[PDB]
Amino acid sequence: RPLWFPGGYAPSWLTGQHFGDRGFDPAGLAADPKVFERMRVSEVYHGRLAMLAIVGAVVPDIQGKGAWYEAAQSAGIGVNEVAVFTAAYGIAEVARGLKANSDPTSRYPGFDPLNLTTDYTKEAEIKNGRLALTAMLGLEVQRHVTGVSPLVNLVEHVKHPLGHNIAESVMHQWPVA
Amino acid sequence: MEITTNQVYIALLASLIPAFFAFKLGKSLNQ
Amino acid sequence: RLLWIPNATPPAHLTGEFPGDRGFDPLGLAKDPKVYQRMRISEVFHGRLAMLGIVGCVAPELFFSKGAWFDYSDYDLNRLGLIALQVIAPLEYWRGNGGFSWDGNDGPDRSYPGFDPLGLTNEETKLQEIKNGRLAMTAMLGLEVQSHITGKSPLTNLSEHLSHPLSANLLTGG
Amino acid sequence: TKFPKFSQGLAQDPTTRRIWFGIATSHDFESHDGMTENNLYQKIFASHFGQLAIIFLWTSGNLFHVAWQGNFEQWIKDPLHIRPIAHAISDPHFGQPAIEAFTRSQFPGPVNIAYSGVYQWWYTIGLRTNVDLYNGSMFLLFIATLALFAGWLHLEPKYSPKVSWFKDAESRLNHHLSALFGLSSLAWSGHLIHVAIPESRGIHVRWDNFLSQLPHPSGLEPFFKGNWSLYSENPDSLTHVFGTASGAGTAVLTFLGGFHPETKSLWLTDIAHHHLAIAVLFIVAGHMYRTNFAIGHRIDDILNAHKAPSGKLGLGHFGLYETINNSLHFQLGLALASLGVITSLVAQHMYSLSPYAFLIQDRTT
Amino acid sequence: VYARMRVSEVFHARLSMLAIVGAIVPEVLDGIKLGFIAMAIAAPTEYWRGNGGFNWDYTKAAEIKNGRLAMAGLLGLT
Amino acid sequence: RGLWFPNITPPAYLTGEFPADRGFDPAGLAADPKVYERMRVAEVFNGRLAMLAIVGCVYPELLGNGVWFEVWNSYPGFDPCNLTTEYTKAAEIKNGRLAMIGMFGLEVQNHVTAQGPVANLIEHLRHPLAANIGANLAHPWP
Ligand code: CLA
Ligand SMILES: CC1=C(C#C/C(C)=C/C=C/C(C)=C\C=C/C=C(C)/C=C/C=C(C)/C=C/[C@@]23O[C@]2(C)C[C@@H](O)CC3(C)C)C(C)(C)C[C@H](O)C1
Repeated sequence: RPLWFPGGYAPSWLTGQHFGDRGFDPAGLAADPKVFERMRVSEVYHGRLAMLAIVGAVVPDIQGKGAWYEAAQSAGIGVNEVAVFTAAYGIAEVARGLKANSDPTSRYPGFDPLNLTTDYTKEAEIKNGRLALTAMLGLEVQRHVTGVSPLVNLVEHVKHPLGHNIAESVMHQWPVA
Repeated sequence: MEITTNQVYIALLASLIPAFFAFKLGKSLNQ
Repeated sequence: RLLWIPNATPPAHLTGEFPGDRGFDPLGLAKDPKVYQRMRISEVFHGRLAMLGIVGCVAPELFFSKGAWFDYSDYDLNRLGLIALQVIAPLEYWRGNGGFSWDGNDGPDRSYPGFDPLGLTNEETKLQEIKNGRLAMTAMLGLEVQSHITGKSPLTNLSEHLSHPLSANLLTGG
Repeated sequence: TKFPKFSQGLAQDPTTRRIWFGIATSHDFESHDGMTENNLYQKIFASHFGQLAIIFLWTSGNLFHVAWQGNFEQWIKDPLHIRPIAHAISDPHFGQPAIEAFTRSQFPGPVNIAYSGVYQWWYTIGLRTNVDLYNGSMFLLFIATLALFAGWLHLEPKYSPKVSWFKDAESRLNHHLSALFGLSSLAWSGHLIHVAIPESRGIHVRWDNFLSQLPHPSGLEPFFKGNWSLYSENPDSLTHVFGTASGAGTAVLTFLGGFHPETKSLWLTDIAHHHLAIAVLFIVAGHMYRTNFAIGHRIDDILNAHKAPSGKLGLGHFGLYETINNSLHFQLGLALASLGVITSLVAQHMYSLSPYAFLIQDRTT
Repeated sequence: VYARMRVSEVFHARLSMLAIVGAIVPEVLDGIKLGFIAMAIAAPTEYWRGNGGFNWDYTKAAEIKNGRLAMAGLLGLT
Repeated sequence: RGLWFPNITPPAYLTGEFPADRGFDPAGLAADPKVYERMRVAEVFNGRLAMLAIVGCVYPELLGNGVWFEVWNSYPGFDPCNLTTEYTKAAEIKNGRLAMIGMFGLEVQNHVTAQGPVANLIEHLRHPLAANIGANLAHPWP
């Protein structure tokens, strides 16, 4: 069993059936079996949404329309505009949330025009999701500690790796932005 | 005068058509 | 069995046999074999007209430096209408009839009358006709609605959406 | 493993030889496993369509990149003093000095100066704006598409030709000599008389006015009466500026010889007469072999007749027709020899009798 | 042949009737504005007339004889 | 046998035995073979006369002597080398029918356009989208 940490200890509730089981739950948050299925739904959801986010945080900063934290106010989008979007998104959300957490369609609604559903693709979805979820966490924290755009952060680190890293950055008063 | 960004877009999307036909002809020639 | 939406119930009248069936009839207008047959004719015929229509709208302006398709201030519609109806009358009749005889049923299929010099008729080409037809019908609806909302030519609409994608939408008018 | 699937011998090899020898034998169709004559001719015919499409896409890309990133219209204002541009450079590896070094024209960035002579050729045959170029680019993309579709189609079993169709020499020679060579030459004469020569004399003629705009003041009446000389009457003067009407003429078909004094290129009306005269020869040539109408020569009969009575050539050209008709390598050898000679001809003739405007002044091209 | 010949002769008759009668009455008392709406009204009816519906013996000679007079009367009237 | 329409069932009397029969008679004339014989005489004659007229209507205008509508101010045996095969027989039929539709053409065009048939061709070739049937009839026609 491939696990998240070396030594060979998995929780009992995490058996190795579901996609992405790496024996990782040291806080026992999926010990109860009914909560597990909801969480299995929301991991994929959070994952897909972050995937979209992370691609949407880089592409308009490449194109030179400002960084992601200064991209709302740079093209308008106030709190009323997020309210109208949130009302519009609600319809699809309640359509999603009318079904149970035990139905496989609650994660996998079947919209597959290319017919690329295998098991390899489900694990690949979950892995790219968790990578994008940590990447969003990274974006937010970097935003506050360094106070510049993420592409700037990457470019400084590639050009001057000792110069600009977490160690340098965290030795100044960091909540700056 | 200067070719516009719109005319670049139309050129690209048009070019997708012989890409598909290329794929078709390739597959056919490959037994 | 292909479906118009994922995780759907194909209704029992639609069987998977006739070209273009993707299990879509929520109002149920094709229960009888005969009314389905007639609506099939009407679908293909609406399709073929729409395809001629969408070409006939785009191509003059794009290739022959004409104006928008909804600028009818060049001609008197009544004169063209009278001429057109005189010309179209025997054609649409002979189609409906089935032939030149009075009790016309003299061979042709009434949807697929066999006007193919090149010999290209099969199920695949039939499905291609239906799919191009449905797309062209959708497009022609778009042309009409766009005409009444923007008041601008369809190519102009495409140019303004391409130039400024965030502000020339249906959600901002254009 | 699996690759290459056309050779089991290679596909059993357990070494890296399999990969290399798989790539190097892929187009040698005769040596493929279980190859028949039918299948051989049909894969050749399709690949030929594929080559055509690649050539039309290449041209389409030259037109596109010059219309989008070049300076064709500026060059047209001052041909002898502006350098033509091929495309832009987008190399992340460059430094700021290299960016400043390769930045030449009014384009915002580093470019490559073009040395292929396409600017001179496009300007001579009548194109004048980046929209012209762009529309040409789009047309050629469409012709590519047609070729690729034809390739696929003629690979289908209903349209796959039989070997007898491939071995019909007399018909091919008639069609290729009368139409491909002949009618395409006559068409080019039509392009020159209807579009290029006007543009050289200032008149702007395009698809939206060519059907009205008379290419000669007298129309086709001279042609049909037999007063052909009227088409040579008033040629351009030796003081003519290319592209303007200053010192311009009316003639459409001449035989002046030598070069236009400003452009230092051949006269366009001599190029139009040339294309028209050889069209007439090729069309007459293409009516020589026997197809399906009882008139014409059979090539085997010509071959079999030519034998010297002394016997110094033996049985002469007896048996050659089946030899050549059944051998693709003979045919490829004869084609490549012919093309070889013609390519040197084009090199030896284009530097000495330059046919394009302002090209001899461009020394690097 | 006679199958349709009958029905044409009937229709030509009733046509001639309305024409010859309603030629006198405006006399004794444009053609594109109203011709278009005539053909536009004639097309849904004359289809159903021909089709048989909405689908995809004295007066069997009296009106033919009076019709043939109205046909020949119009031939004079032209 | 080729037919004038696809998929139509041909009449029983029209079966391929004559030069250039394409099974076309959807009103019913040639049902009795005697009538079909006299019509065959009429069609060959009117065709030959139409083809004569076609040359006699174009060639005067081509020369430049004047326009044809302003100027008003069976197989017999005559033949050297017998090329009379079913091919050539049918060819004569075809070219005759074509030239009849031609002469139908000129006798409508003279009234619609009021110009010569050559000039009609030249003006189409000079302004296709403005000098066709759909632009001559669309506006009130002399
Ligand atoms: C056919 C030859 C050809 C060649 C050699 C090039 C070369 C180039 N193009 Mg251009 N391009 C072409 C045709 C060509 N183009 C055509 C016809 C169009 C209109 C659709 C374009 C539209 C275009 C754009 C928008 C851009 C380029 C760019 C470039 C440059 C970088 C590569 C790239 O990003 O293109 C990416 C490729 C495309 C966008 C589509 C290319 C379509 C062609 C037909 C590819 C197929 C080639 C050939 C048939 C494959 C056979 C090879 C095989 C035997 C091994 C490079 C100079 C970039 C540039 O300008 O950098 C400065 C750039 O932004 N091209
Ligand atoms: C299937 C189904 C359903 C459905 C449905 C749907 C969406 C059906 C709708 C069909 C739709 C959306 C479209 C029709 C056709 C458009 C045509 C024919 C256009 C002609 C075009 C022509 C001929 C135009 C001609 C011209 O433009 C030319 C060329 C030049 C101009 O200058 C002038 C004019 C204007 C003359 C339900 C109801 C949802 C449920 C049910 O259970 C099952």
